Amino acid sequence: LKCNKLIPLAYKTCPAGKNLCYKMFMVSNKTVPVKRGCIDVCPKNSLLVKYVCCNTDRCN
Repeated sequence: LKCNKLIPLAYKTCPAGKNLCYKMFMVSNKTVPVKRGCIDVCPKNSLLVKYVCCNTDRCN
């Protein structure tokens, strides 16, 4: 699993145990992401913070 970082020009290879790419958004997914990386489990959507996860190289 390669995941895109904040500028998706760049990517990192996920460490063992983390098989999701995520995008993190403030308030809305209709905005612009504020963080991009690897995670093990998509976090639940909070009232100010939102995530969309996928499981494919650079899908994020």
